[PDB]
Amino acid sequence: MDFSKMSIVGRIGSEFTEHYLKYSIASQPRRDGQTNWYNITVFNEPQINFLTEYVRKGALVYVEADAANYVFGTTLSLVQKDINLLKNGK
Amino acid sequence: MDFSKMSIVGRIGSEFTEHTSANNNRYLKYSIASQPRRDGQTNWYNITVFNEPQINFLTEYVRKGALVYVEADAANYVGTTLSLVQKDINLLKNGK
Amino acid sequence: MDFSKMSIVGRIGSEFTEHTSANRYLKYSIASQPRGQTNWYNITVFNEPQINFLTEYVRKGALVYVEADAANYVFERDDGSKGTTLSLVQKDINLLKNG
Amino acid sequence: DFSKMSIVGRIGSEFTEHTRYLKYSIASQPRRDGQTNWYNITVFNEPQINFLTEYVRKGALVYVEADAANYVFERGSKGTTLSLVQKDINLLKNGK
Repeated sequence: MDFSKMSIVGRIGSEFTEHYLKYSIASQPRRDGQTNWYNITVFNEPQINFLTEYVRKGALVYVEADAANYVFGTTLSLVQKDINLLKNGK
Repeated sequence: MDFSKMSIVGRIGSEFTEHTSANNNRYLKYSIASQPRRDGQTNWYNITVFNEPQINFLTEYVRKGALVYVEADAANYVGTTLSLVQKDINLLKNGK
Repeated sequence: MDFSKMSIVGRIGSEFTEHTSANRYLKYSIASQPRGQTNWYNITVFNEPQINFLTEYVRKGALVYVEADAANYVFERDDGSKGTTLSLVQKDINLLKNG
Repeated sequence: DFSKMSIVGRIGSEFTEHTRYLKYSIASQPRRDGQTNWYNITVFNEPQINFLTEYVRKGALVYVEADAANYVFERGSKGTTLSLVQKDINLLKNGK
């Protein structure tokens, strides 16, 4: 039973662009350290509607995503499976 | 506050390659092949091991093709490069 | 978003006892020994495809890797004491080595 | 063999010190419709004991990974107490 789950806490540093939904998360563990940028893909429609209707840009979220890494150069896929809105972005 | 951790289950599809940093800090590097679905994509992840007790456990006891459970802190350095610093490992089934 | 997930690696130290819920489910125990102390966990399997895989292919003493959703509910003993019963509903399993 | 557990929930108690280790409870409720699961966490690691007493307050949403142990005790008859030795914690949102 292979898997690759990713748990991310950070701020949504982009708008929700429709294509399924796509957005970026800025994760900065150390106040002085680096800021990690992850591209999130959302296929589940109930979560797509929750993002566009309730979540604003800059919101602090906790996202669980299935991770996929295609090698050809590597392409990292992060399909969101669940999200919890910690603090919205006003 | 913020964090980005990843939990991986899969088979080690490479050898344990020893390296050294410009700060003379030794670390290990290996790859994990994870395929969740038979009709799906096979995911390859590059793991970096800094913890010295885990470096010794991998080279002496773990062999190629071993089914492992690896938990690592993920970092995405800028194209982008995904870093996975192993923080804990559990050997499910070793390799023949 | 709250959860309580459990990952167990051990040997099945019991048979697969089939029950009914009112849907069906089986029950078995896993003997996990790290380093020493031996931990005894009671697993519950509701997923029908995994129920068939356990009863038909897995034998007692098999080394398995089980992921289960952990649940905890409190019961009241008659002598005023207060105990906790741990539930582990199996969600996925990988057979490492059979018995 | 191993048995680890990952919990995300809110600390529903104070940090009670014993001997040396720390003790607190986590209320995990996956659904408002459903039940609230309660887990007792034991903290042995010194750097994590200090992080709990210095930064974390009651009601904080945390993500805790702990090594699980199932202790059986005779009483009367028998009972079971689940031990969760905290190995790592990530604070999602602190309490007030």
